[PDB]
Amino acid sequence: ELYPLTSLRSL
Amino acid sequence: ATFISVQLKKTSEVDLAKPLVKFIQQTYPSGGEEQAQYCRAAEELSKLRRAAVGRPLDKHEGALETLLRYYDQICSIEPKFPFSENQICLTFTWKDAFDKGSLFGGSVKLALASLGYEKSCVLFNCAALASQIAAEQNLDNDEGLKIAAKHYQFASGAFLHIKETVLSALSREPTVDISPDTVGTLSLIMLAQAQEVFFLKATRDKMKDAIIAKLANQAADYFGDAFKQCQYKDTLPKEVFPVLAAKHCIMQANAEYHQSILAKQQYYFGEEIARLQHAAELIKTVASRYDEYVNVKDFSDKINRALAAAKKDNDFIYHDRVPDLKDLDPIGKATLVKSTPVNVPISQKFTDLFEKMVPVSVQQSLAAYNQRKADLVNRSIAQMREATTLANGVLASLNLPAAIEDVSGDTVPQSILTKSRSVIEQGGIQTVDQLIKELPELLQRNREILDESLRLLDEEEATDNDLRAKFKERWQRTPSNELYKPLRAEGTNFRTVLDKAVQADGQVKECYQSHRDTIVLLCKPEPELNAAIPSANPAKTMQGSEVVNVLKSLLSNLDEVKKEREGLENDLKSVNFDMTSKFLTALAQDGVINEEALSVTELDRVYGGLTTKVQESLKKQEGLLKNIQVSHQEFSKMKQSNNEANLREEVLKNLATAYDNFVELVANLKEGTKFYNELTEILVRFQNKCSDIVFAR
Repeated sequence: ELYPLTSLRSL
Repeated sequence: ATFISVQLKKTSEVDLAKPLVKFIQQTYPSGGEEQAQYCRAAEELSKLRRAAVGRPLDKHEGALETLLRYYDQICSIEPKFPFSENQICLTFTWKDAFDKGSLFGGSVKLALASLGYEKSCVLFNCAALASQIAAEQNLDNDEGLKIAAKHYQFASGAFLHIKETVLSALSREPTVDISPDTVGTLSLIMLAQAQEVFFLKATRDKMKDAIIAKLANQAADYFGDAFKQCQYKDTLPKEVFPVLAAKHCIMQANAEYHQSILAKQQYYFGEEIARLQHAAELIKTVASRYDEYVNVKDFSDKINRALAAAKKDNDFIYHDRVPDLKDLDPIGKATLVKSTPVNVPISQKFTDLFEKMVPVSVQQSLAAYNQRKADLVNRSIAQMREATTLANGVLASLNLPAAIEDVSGDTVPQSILTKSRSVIEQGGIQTVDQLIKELPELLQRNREILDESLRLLDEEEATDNDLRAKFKERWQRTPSNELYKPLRAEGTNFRTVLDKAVQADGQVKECYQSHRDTIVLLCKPEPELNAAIPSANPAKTMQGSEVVNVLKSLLSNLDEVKKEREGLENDLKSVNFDMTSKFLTALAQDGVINEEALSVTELDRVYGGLTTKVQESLKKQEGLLKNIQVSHQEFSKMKQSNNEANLREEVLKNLATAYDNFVELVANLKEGTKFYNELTEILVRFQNKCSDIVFAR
């Protein structure tokens, strides 16, 4: 994972 | 004339509306319709509880239906808002009905955080009110009988559903009034009194003495069992006990008086007298010990009249012997009565205000389906990219497909030329340079917002602290500090997201400047680029060698494989199955939803076609790569190594490595861009959550 789209989409 | 009834339980009023509204909104799109009718109804639910429970006052099927309306709504709501997931602080408070506990007080309360308690009390109140409407009926009249018989049976049944419900629902020790034993005795009292009524109907309609005796006997059985249940547990109001005793006796005496007319009809004169004598006794005793609670005169006069006449007729005429009671055959029993099952809706004209709201049993199932879909789809994407990355890298490290399109060492191998024109079309180096340039600016734009926001909170807090300092009295509200910690914790979170993004920017910058110069080469016009590639003499027997055509067809097929991964990833992404209905079904037909196994099978019908191919892609790659490196290593043993074509060699491999990097960088760059753009979205909302909370406070 490069940019944290995980952290991003959950918020 | 006096029937037992039960008094309602008292509750304190609570705010239903607003602890529900908190969930309602935190679950749906704020400001939309799927929330419009859900706040309008929750307030109308709070209203309804008020009219149902807020005053022990009204006393007819006006106020009963309201209570039944309320029970039905309170039951319809449990499979929504997570009650069974204790976090809602809706705490319901009821008082004992009887002023009873298992200690010598004068009242006791119990407040509990459970809808199960709430519903047990409402039903008890439905039953009690019904008992009161029944005890008021004019029993000389047919609507009177009909309504008493229906309400008592209703009450009996409501009390019994409580007996079978309380312990599993309420997770505590209940007040005495709603305990299984109490509510089991109340149920039987109501059943008894329902028989009493059917006996009174049969009497009024002048039915056969055979029938009437048996109905009365049955009532007597019912009151007896209730009396017994009362004998070693004093948990009901003090008047219940004597009244059950008298009604038991009166019922026995009624049974005997009817059975005695039947015997007279069959010319058993001794029997008639024996049964009359037993009735006189029961009534004599009742009159003297339970006067307070009964009037038994007419009955007693009628018994005595029958007895004197029967004894006259016997003593003079018939001369029949009077048996002892023990030798008399049992009078039979006939019940005409049942506990009414409780099955919502128990109210007339019922409509579920929140019918539209989706069961929590589905939300959790629907959200947890996603996290298995995601895990399956991303997983598969990642495998495929990880594979294409690895193949392209291996190909580069062996100068393929360049080496075999390399007729002399004179021109630009077709593949390199294709990749070049491909780079130039996508904008060339300017498109990577412009995205590098704007990246620090999207970073900075997001920092600005996070900071402008938290500074709002800081400024407002500085002055709130000063107002508390200088106007102690005049200024007292919970300090800003406490109100703000929720937002501030989102704050330090966002900060962490930013720190990871910067590090990510770090990787892209270092890669970008580590690969710039070669990319710039690749983007030059065809001859300019040809001039910059070193020339070589070809190893000329590369005419139509078998190792060449083998490699060629193998590359055509490795190509095939990787161009197919693009359309796989797109079908993996462009489809989905709405699962709500499948859950809705499994809930209606079966008991609960088990999504675990229900999703695994649907994820297989939906994605199996593609997950199969994704695996068949990897193994086909592994296959193709194993016997490409062995086919290469042999190819190289045919084309010698000197300085002039080693030079051509590296430039070529490095131009292919350059193509991969340009393509990868564009993709990392656009991902950074999209991320920083979605993040601005999230942060603008946060900026507004901050200003709204400073404008209210």
